[PDB]
Amino acid sequence: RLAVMVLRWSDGSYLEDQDMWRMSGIFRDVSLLHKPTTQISDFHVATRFNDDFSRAVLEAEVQMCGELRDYLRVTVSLWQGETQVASGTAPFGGEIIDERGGYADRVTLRLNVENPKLWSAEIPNLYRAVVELHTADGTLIEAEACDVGFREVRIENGLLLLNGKPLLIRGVNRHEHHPLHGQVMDEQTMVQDILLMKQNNFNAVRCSHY
Amino acid sequence: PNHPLWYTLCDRYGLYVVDEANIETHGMVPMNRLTDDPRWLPAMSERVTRMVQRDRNHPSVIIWSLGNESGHGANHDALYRWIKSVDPSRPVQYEGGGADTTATDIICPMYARVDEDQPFPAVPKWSIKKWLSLPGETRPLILCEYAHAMGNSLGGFAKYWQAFRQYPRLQGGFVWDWVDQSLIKYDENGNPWSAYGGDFGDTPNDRQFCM
Ligand SMILES: [Mg+2]
Ligand code: NA
Ligand code: NA
Repeated sequence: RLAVMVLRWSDGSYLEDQDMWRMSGIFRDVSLLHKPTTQISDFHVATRFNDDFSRAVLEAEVQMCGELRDYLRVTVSLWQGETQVASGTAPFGGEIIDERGGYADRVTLRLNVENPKLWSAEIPNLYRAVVELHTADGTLIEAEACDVGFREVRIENGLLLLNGKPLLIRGVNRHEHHPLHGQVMDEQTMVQDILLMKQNNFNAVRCSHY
Repeated sequence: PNHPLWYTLCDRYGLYVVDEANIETHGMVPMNRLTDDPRWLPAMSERVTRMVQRDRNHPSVIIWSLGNESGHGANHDALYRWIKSVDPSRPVQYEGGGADTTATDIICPMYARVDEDQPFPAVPKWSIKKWLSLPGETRPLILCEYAHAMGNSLGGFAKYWQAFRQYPRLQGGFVWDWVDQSLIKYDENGNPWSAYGGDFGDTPNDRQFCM
């Protein structure tokens, strides 16, 4: 039995003065997650490019919790459909960062991608990154994953550039609102919103304000 | 460069002066044919250096100009840098080659409009408001020529001044121009009349464009 005592008002409310209906409760999903004792505790994916975006390096930093062991490995593999496009495997132990050494519980994988399919609102090309925590011998402990979009966002010479090209933001602010369910969001309503947005020539959304 | 008395009068009465080298090669094709040619650098250099040597002590002179309508050539860059070295006290401007080249401290277009772009190939005349904020652009903008007062004209003059007052980096301009270049001719009775291009048998000519 779980017992949850939810308060409508708190010191947190002083930072939650958005122009919207003030409601309360358990208004998003509740779930139970089982992880192994030795687990992936964090991972960051970065994509860096050469000048004409014909080459990319996917960089994946992976963190573990649990007992550190020489046999532990991380493989990050990149997939386009059912085709594996790149893969990298390494034992734990980051490079030296200061006088006390490095992170024994971290590893950075670097995967080369030639002529990556680039992500934008125009063409949302995605790859799948799978992060496997496993033994040297290849016994899986657990896998996490995410969708990867190869894109670079930067400001240069006073312009916001996506993949080297200046964006024109056809944006809209969107609150999480349903007239029946209040501030509870469902997949159907989210999808309806996205379809309508794109059908009406929007390419951008601001999560106003959370 | 003007008659030397002009600068003394401007010193004493109080007018800001742009002193401009006697260099204009407008009729060349392309306009920078001579100014990009190192064989014309000696001739151009003397028109710039001797002006500076003559006029540098006049307080009314606040800006040096490399000349007018001569495209943008390597000779301009060289003479721009010469002035900057010998007289750091005055900015240098030059409109040729698109009004915002490396030979100018001031974006100094001629007849750029307030709101309307004129996107000519190679040498566009952007809306002056737009010009200021082009990616990487930081310089002040002062039109070297604007509001062409030919005949019944100066329509839209207020639009410039509204913009000048609203935008800090729009710092004004020089109207084209002060005085009609008409000449006196006389009829059979000795009565004077104002003449323009072509009235002297001069041909080819550009008719009333001198006024
Ligand atoms: Mg508010
Ligand atoms: Na101004
Ligand atoms: Na004229």
